[PDB]
Amino acid sequence: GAWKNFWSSLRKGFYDGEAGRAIRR
Repeated sequence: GAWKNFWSSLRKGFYDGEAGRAIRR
């Protein structure tokens, strides 16, 4: 058991703004 926390650990960075900033939309 760990992949679960690893999954959310990823979005943790996208929530900062990369979710859109990196999209250059």
